[PDB]
Amino acid sequence: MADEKPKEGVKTENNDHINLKVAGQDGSVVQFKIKRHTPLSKLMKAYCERQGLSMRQIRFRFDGQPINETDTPAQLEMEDEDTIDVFQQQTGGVY
Amino acid sequence: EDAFIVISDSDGE
Repeated sequence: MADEKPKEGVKTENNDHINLKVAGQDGSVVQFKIKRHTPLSKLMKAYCERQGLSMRQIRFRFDGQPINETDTPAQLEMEDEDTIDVFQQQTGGVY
Repeated sequence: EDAFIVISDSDGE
């Protein structure tokens, strides 16, 4: 005989997901989908690696401000499907 | 084709 039972209409171990880009000004891009607390640096390390560059040689921005190694889609107050920007730097050389 | 990476941040044995 069948071992059947109805299951209760709650699912407490869910979380929220959000879709973020990381985009360079060479038009180079990665789509990601992360939980609303997941750190943005995990996305920005992987971008920087597939480009081959040192994370040191680059700045990052969103909605008018910098991103830190700990900012989250909660911390920045982000709505879904947005873009993070990446940027180069130009110190040294002949003055 | 590979412009896609999937990421979360809680881990344990």
